[PDB]
Amino acid sequence: AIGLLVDDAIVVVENVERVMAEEGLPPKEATRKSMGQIQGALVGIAMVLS
Amino acid sequence: QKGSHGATTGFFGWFNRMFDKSTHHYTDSVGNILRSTGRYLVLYLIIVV
Repeated sequence: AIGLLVDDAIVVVENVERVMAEEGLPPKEATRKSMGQIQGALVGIAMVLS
Repeated sequence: QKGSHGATTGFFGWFNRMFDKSTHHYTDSVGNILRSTGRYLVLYLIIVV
C-alpha cells in the first residue's frame, strides 16, 4: 500500500507547489485552487480503488 | 520567491535544466503521437495480445 499513500501525499503537495509557481499565488490561495482542482478526482479515485 | 526561480548551480542546477528539456521533449513527442492515433492503437493491441 506504500505506493498509494505516497502518491496521495505527493499529488497534493506537488499540485499545490505547481500552482504556487505558475500563478504566483500565496500558499493559502494556491492550496485552495489546487484542492478545488483535485478534490473530486481524489474522491473518485478512492471510490475506484475501493 | 522570484517566481519559478529554480537553482542554476550544482546538481540541482543541472537537474532543473535537464528536467525542463525532458518535459519539453515529452510534450513534443506526445504531440507527434497524437497525429497518428491509429498506429499506436495497433501498438496497444499488440501489447494486450
